[PDB]
Amino acid sequence: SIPLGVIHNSTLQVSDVDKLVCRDKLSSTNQLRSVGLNLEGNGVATDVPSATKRWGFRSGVPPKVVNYEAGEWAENCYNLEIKKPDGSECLPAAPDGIRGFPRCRYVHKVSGTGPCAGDFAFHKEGAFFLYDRLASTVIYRGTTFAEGVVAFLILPQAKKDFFSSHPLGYYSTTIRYQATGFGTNETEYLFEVDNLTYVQLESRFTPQFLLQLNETIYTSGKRSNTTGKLIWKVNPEIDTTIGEWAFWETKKNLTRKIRSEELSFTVVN
Amino acid sequence: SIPLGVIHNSTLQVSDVDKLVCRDKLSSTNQLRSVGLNLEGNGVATDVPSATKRWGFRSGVPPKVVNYEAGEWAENCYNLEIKKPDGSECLPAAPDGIRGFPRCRYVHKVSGTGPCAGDFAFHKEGAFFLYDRLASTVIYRGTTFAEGVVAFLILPQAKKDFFSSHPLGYYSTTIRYQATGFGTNETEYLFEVDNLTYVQLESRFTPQFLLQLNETIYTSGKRSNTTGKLIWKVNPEIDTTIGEWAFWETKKNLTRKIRSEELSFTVVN
Amino acid sequence: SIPLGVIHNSTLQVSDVDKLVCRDKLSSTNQLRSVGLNLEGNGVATDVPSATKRWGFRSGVPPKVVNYEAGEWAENCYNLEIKKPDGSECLPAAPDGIRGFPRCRYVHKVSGTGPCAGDFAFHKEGAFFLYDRLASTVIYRGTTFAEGVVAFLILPQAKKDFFSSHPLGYYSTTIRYQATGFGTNETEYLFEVDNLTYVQLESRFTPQFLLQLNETIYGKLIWKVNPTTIGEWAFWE
Amino acid sequence: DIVMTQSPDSLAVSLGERATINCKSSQSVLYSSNNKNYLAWYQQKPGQPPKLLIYWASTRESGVPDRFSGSGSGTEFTLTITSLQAEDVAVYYCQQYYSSPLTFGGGTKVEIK
Amino acid sequence: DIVMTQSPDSLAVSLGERATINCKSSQSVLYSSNNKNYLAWYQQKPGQPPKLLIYWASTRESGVPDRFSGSGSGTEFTLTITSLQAEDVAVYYCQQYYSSPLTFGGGTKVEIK
Amino acid sequence: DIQMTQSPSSLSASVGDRVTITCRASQSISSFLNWYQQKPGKAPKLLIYAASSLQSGVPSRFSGSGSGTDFTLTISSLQPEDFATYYCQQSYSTLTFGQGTRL
Amino acid sequence: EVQLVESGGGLVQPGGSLRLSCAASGFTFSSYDMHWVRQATGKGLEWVSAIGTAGDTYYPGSVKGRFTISRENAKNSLYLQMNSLRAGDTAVYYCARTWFGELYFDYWGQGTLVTV
Amino acid sequence: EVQLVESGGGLVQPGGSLRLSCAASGFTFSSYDMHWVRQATGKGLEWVSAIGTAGDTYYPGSVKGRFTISRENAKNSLYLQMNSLRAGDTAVYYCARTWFGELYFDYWGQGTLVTV
Amino acid sequence: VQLVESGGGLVQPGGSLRLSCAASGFTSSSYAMNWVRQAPGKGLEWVSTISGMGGSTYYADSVKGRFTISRDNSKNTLYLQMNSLRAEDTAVYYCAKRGYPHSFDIWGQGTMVTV
Amino acid sequence: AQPKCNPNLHYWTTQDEGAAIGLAWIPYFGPAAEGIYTEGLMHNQDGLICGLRQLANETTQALQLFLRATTELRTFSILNRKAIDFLLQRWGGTCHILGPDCCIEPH
Amino acid sequence: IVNAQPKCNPNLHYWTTQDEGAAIGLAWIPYFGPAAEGIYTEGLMHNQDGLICGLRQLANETTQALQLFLRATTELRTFSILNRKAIDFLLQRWGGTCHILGPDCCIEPH
Amino acid sequence: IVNAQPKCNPNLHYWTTQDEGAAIGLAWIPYFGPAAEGIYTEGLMHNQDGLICGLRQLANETTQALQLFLRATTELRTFSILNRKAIDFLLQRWGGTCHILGPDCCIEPH
Ligand SMILES: *[C@@H]1O[C@H](CO)[C@@H](O[C@@H]2O[C@H](CO)[C@@H](O[C@@H]3O[C@H](CO[C@H]4O[C@H](CO[C@H]5O[C@H](CO)[C@@H](O)[C@H](O)[C@@H]5O)[C@@H](O)[C@H](O)[C@@H]4O)[C@@H](O)[C@H](O[C@H]4O[C@H](CO)[C@@H](O)[C@H](O)[C@@H]4O)[C@@H]3O)[C@H](O)[C@H]2NC(C)=O)[C@H](O)[C@H]1NC(C)=O
Ligand SMILES: *[C@@H]1O[C@H](CO)[C@@H](O)[C@H](O)[C@H]1NC(C)=O
Ligand SMILES: *[C@@H]1O[C@H](CO)[C@@H](O)[C@H](O)[C@H]1NC(C)=O
Ligand SMILES: *[C@@H]1O[C@H](CO)[C@@H](O)[C@H](O)[C@H]1NC(C)=O
Ligand SMILES: *[C@@H]1O[C@H](CO)[C@@H](O)[C@H](O)[C@H]1NC(C)=O
Ligand SMILES: *[C@@H]1O[C@H](CO)[C@@H](O)[C@H](O)[C@H]1NC(C)=O
Ligand SMILES: *[C@@H]1O[C@H](CO)[C@@H](O)[C@H](O)[C@H]1NC(C)=O
Ligand SMILES: *[C@@H]1O[C@H](CO)[C@@H](O)[C@H](O)[C@H]1NC(C)=O
Ligand SMILES: *[C@@H]1O[C@H](CO)[C@@H](O)[C@H](O)[C@H]1NC(C)=O
Repeated sequence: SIPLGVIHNSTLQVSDVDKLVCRDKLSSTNQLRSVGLNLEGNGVATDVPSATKRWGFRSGVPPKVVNYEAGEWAENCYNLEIKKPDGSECLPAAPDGIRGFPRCRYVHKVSGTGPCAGDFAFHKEGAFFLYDRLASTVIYRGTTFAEGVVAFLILPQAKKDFFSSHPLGYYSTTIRYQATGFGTNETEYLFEVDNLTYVQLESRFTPQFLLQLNETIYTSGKRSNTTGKLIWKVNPEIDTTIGEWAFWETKKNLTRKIRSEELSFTVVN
Repeated sequence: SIPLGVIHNSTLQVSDVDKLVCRDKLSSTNQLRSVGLNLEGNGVATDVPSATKRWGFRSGVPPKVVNYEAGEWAENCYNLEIKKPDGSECLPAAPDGIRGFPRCRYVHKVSGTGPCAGDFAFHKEGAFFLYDRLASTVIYRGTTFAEGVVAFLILPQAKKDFFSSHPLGYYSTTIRYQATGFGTNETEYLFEVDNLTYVQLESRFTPQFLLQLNETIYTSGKRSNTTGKLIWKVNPEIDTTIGEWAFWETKKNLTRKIRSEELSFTVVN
Repeated sequence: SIPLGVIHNSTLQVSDVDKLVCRDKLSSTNQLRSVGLNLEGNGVATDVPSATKRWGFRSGVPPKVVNYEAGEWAENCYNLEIKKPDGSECLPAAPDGIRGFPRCRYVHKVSGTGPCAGDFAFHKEGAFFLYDRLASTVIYRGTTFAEGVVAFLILPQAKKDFFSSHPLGYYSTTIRYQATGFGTNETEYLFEVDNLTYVQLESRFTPQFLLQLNETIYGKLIWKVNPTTIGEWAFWE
Repeated sequence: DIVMTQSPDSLAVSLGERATINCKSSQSVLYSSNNKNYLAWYQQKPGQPPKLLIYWASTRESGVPDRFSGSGSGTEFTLTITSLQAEDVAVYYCQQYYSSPLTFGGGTKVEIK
Repeated sequence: DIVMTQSPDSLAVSLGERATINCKSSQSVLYSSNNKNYLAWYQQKPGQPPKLLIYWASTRESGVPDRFSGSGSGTEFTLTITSLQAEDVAVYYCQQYYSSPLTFGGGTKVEIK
Repeated sequence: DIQMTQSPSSLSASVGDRVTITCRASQSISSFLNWYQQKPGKAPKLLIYAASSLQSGVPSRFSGSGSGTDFTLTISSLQPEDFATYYCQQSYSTLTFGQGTRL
Repeated sequence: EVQLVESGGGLVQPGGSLRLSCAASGFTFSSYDMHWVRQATGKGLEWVSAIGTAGDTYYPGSVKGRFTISRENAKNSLYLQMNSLRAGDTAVYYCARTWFGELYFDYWGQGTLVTV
Repeated sequence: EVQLVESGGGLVQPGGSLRLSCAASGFTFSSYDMHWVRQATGKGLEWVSAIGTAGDTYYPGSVKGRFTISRENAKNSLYLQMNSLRAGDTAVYYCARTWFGELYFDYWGQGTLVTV
Repeated sequence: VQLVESGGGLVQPGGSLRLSCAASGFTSSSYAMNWVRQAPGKGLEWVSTISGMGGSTYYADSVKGRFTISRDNSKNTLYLQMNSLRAEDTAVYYCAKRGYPHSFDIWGQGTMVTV
Repeated sequence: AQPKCNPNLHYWTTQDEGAAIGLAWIPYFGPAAEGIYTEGLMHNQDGLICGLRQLANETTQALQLFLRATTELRTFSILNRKAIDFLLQRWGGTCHILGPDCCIEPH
Repeated sequence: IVNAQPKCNPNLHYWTTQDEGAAIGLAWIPYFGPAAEGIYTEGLMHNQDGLICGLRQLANETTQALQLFLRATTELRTFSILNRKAIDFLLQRWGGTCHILGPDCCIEPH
Repeated sequence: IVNAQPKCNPNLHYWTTQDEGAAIGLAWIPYFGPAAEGIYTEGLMHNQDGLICGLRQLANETTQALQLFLRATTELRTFSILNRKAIDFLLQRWGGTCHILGPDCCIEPH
């Protein structure tokens, strides 16, 4: 008895099982649709430090997957390469059908070592991990996924009104992270600017900030040196908060731009 | 053309599909159910020697699996771990979905070696090996199953009376059998009470008797002897046959309790 | 929106979903049937040199499989055992469910080496490779298949005259080929009459002629063989 | 095809001192279903048929004295003689019955000092 | 488990010309997802702890001079010293970090001629 | 199903005291216990979000303690308004309440 | 008490045929499946054949087509018949009894030396 | 910069126990995953233990139960507790730090030698 | 910020009653509101809950087939249609809003139903 | 025909979706594979149970033949096919009001 | 018509899975039963040239839609197409708000 | 409304598999067709905030039922939920014994 939403006159009335309302008309199975809506649209924190907290590892529960016919572009998607600290596999390899989430503005690729208590990784929020029209309850290794929930819809009159046209470019950038103690409270992440330069990661940092940081490091960060890989603590030294608003929020406009000079860098050690 | 059974007023009449009586009323799929009734209820002997004879090996027939939503508690379930005399695999390894039959009072974990003349093991009587809501026509290694048959039912929708209401934790004991020549008329079984003591098994012996044998052997079994592994032969010296009645009937009947003295043990040298 | 064909009064009229015509009745699910009709029936050349041209290798497209309940006897079926010149597999191993196409009069077992650009082999014409009630878009190593197209039918009113009885003896001959440069225009085939004797292929050759070639002959030997038009008629003719 | 390799080809140790024979298998012989290792240890004294010391990696045969203790999991196993009396000079073999070929490792010869 | 094999046990070569150490893994350590080879090279000078030279099969460590060049893909790998010097004399090791047991290949000793 | 038991059925303490009220679950609930304070004759008020988290606007003196199977609530200073009865709710399955505890 | 007696063995020319007999006493022969294990003079034990209780014959690759193992329960004797013996098959052959239902060889018999 | 120091090596009677301590400086000890690596005199480097950030312990088969590794973050120290040592364990034990989130050992401590 | 309950009264055994819970200061459509029943002197038990949009209706074991609960999101009102009232149902009923562990957070003033 | 019919049926079934209200629906915070099942005993009516057992024994013939025809490794559509067939037979086409072939009750 | 294709086969020799009713033997049991090769049943439809030559066209035309449908779905193996066609047929005849006289729904008045 | 939920995204940018009818070119053929990445299509439903926002709420609400349904089912891969919803809809409206002028049956005279 999953709730089946009925769209009438561009208004969403969830259906009533017992009522068998005469009005609603299901002409064909085309009208039936499953929609996978991302969590990022729900106002949840979407940065990898906070997002990892919602994911969790448990064992003794079999993984399940569902198909969602249509999905929403996700600003942030995550690809995990977690391995156990001895190098053992932590996340199950993707089954043949499973493929990466189709449309992602920012792919957060986390490769690192973490305690891996459970056989599989599950979403503590109850949501599904969306993979290319397949919604799973378990994280699969090395496949881009966007955490989301699946909604089932009865589309209106199949008159091309909904999901057939835009009533009214795909460029995906990979933000590569490295993590230790993945899946525990004591987790630390390093944003990987390049092979030799890493930046300590905090929740405040947004993907736009991280890309700007990458540019700033490249232009004037003296990233290349013989000392070794450099881990930099970074703080935007601007009075306003960094990326409080969500991606949709205020169309991300009139947003203060943190010129390269504002960012402050110190070497952790 | 699978027979479908309609329950009217707590009376079961097979659906008159050709007659198409409208009286039967399938309001929703919740009414439709599949029941995995086990053969143990049917009154067939359930002891490992007789039960194994029903099981047979064939090649060239592909395994098929069915889904039964609900099922019956089974007094006796089996967990074959058969290997060929070389050590080569005999029973196909369990697929990912398949899991052990739930709610088994006694799990007969037969182990040992036998000639396997076929790719897969099939039920001669035509029944379905039942695994965790997935009835199968073949035996999978290492997974508890109860041989059974699947019935499709149109449940009454009056008040979710069946399978959702009682008309009005379980402890599963593993009885370990060691066997040679599994799947042939020459099969020989040893019940493994302990790691140094085994009792030669006969069909008449029932699981309750076997557990009682376990206790009696604990007292006088002379298990802790350096001589070697002991294959005891046991006879219950009583006028009536042990386990004459079925498990449902025998509890209704006055139970016969066999004293330790009555059991007779002869070493086999 | 797969076209569905309604068979009424032994005449096939594709169902018009829009018109909601009431002549057709779907008394039971049995009336619905998916039939896999072989591509050879349409008239295309069925010999290995011509048939190989249709098959092509592509990567980045996932293989898909659809079942067809009923099928047609295939005069020519192909079994492929193509390895890259290293020996690396070129065709994916057959999945558990997939099995060889049944009811093949001639099984053209092609074994050899060829460049394999794609992960999977696909049919350029858009047809399906048929495997024992499973139609797949890709070729599976070692499994006999027949090129075909699946059609979906509403059988007539449970009369069961169609596909449950014949309104109005299976012997399979395994023709064997060795190939190099399989999957490209520069492909050479020499038919394996015997272990030590081979005859080079030409497009004109038919299974019957190849079968007689064994009789005709009587350090592996490759024979160039010359016998107007041969087999201009289709197999049924 | 699991191939057993015993790490010390010879093991000279003085009387009464612990001896350890290492046994590496190409593949893990631990069975997931029962979580018990499918390995056995055989002792072949010179001039006699081999004798079954330890089975199930750790379980000790009834006749075998308590001195012989088997331990290990997964790919590699070890047999430890807590006190090596002179009468235990022999060649010690592994066996894996996890898989089809039932291979045995090359023998390890223990010699008293 | 991947077992790492370094083909030249000892590689005596004169100073100033290329020296190549070959490393073979039982099964390939090239991960499909990132197409990065999970192999590292360690240099152990006599009486010092091993120091990382080349990681990700080809990527070089910050301190390491450009003389140490590493290459290879899939199952087999190699380390090439473009010009050997007296200071380079050491035992060079392999590591595969692609699997559950971290394994180091047997060392290869280079010696000046 | 799981059965919720508050160990102290009733207890009396003076103002300014340390008191612990314990609610026990027959089977472990993963920190899904929330505490309710019901003033006598008035609708219950939520206290602890889930085992430890303290509801916004509820006095900080109330402290939520949580564990796998046994949960406790401690009142720091026993002000007179906090002398009212308390309840424990599980959220693992069926949302049962423990029998109320009387101060 | 399980006691295994082995017979046969000797010098056989390469490619010749030999029959090895393992008489068994002290246990029920039919119940227990039996194996042949050969120890090369300079090498460790190698499993060379196995017979099930039902008479099915199982061989490793080395002797896959050249060795025939047979048990006749009636007279309680087990035979390994060796054909096309090569110089490699010059080991000491031990008939072994696997434990009931298990694949470890609990009881062995004194070996018989075959020289090719 | 990064300095790893080994301590506690010595002579241990076979079957006895030894505790090895690795002090660390110049980096944040808590974040990085620390490993112990064993190098026998003639057998090359061998990985013997791993400790994660959260205290999770991983061992190879050889020391699966014999060895317990522990890290105490506050004092920047790594502890390897060796029990039931056998003759094979004699070697030079290194405490190594893998790079953040990867399994290659960037920094190795000055080795300590334990003899059984 | 306020939840108001109404409809309580005297009903003979059997029969039906409708309890109306109305939301003030909250858009009830968004939040999943719940009904909790406190028997006099016998503690609190949860009787039913609804999803925010009304798609999911959830009931306790005791009233699984007896109570029908529905939400009119337009009016920010919740209706609990008690039917076939039994003797034990003579208790005060509270309507509350879901929380982090399905926790009733804002409690409207209880209404009394007597059989 | 059956030799002995067990009069009482003890059934294990998957939990009702409506029944679960706790945050145990969450997979991570939830019952393991063993816990999902819900218990029942249909001991009240012996005749129904014996009919059910006979029905299952009779149906196994068709179920096995249907499995043979299908190429499904795992067949989960039998119930859906029964529902579709039931609807298709009741309302396949051109229901006659008065006629009992399609039973639509005029007032 | 089948004019487009160069040659249409007049005889259609079809192989189908066995009729359920056809097998009355104890061969229903999988163990005592025909192997995978033998399950198939045989038929010939040579009499009707028009029907088969139409079917071959229908297949040729429908592969266009079928391949797109397979591309859309993530089914490794797709077995629900016939069920979906049945569901569409029912939903088309009885979508809702049926009119007795109106052509939208179809039930002849008398 | 969706203020129960912390933030609602006003814009819905949806990616979906292409419609069967639109594609006419010889790109349906798998060999000549677009790769897996390219099959998708785009849309924006920004104009109507109310429907899409309600939709996010509906998805948050339905996830509980979806998870419980997955727990009960043994499906490794579940693709039948939509079909089961369809058959539920038909079984519910037209299960049987439907009065010509009744609440149970949708049928209406004239
Ligand atoms: C569908 O939508 C709902 C509604 O938005 C989502 O509900 C969210 O659930 C997540 C987790 O399931 C919650 O995050 C938690 O935050 C906690 C911190 O306190 C938060 O509580 C507030 C919620 O307010 C509502 O509930 C309270 C409690 O009754 C009422 O008082 C209040 O009036 C509201 O009714 C927020 O307002 C506040 O800002 C905080 O965010 C954490 O404690 C919690 O658990 C953490 O700690 C646990 C113990 O260590 C640990 O187990 C966890 O893993 C985690 O570390 C968790 O982080 C959201 O707060 C909650 N939102 C709302 C509005 O309730 C639901 O998740 C979503 N589901 C899907 C599938 O999409
Ligand atoms: C992280 O969780 C563990 C689990 O008990 C705890 O011991 C540790 O103190 C926690 N860390 C912090 C910083 O709270
Ligand atoms: C940002 O990082 C990318 C790779 O992620 C790199 O190619 C680019 O050079 C960086 N930016 C600048 C301004 O260099
Ligand atoms: C067992 O059956 C076989 C037939 O396969 C027969 O030859 C043999 O004699 C039978 N043995 C017994 C003890 O019945
Ligand atoms: C039966 O034997 C087992 C060990 O084989 C022992 O643990 C148990 O106590 C014995 N008795 C019963 C009643 O299980
Ligand atoms: C007996 O066998 C069991 C496993 O069945 C094992 O756990 C136990 O330790 C063994 N005990 C002895 C004394 O062999
Ligand atoms: C084969 O095709 C390739 C690629 O188009 C072309 O370069 C070559 O000339 C062709 N050769 C023949 C013989 O057709
Ligand atoms: C000829 O080849 C076949 C296989 O194609 C093989 O079975 C047969 O033994 C061979 N015969 C000779 C004489 O080479
Ligand atoms: C990082 O390493 C990779 C692999 O060697 C190389 O392709 C890339 O150019 C490197 N980038 C930098 C900035 O060093």
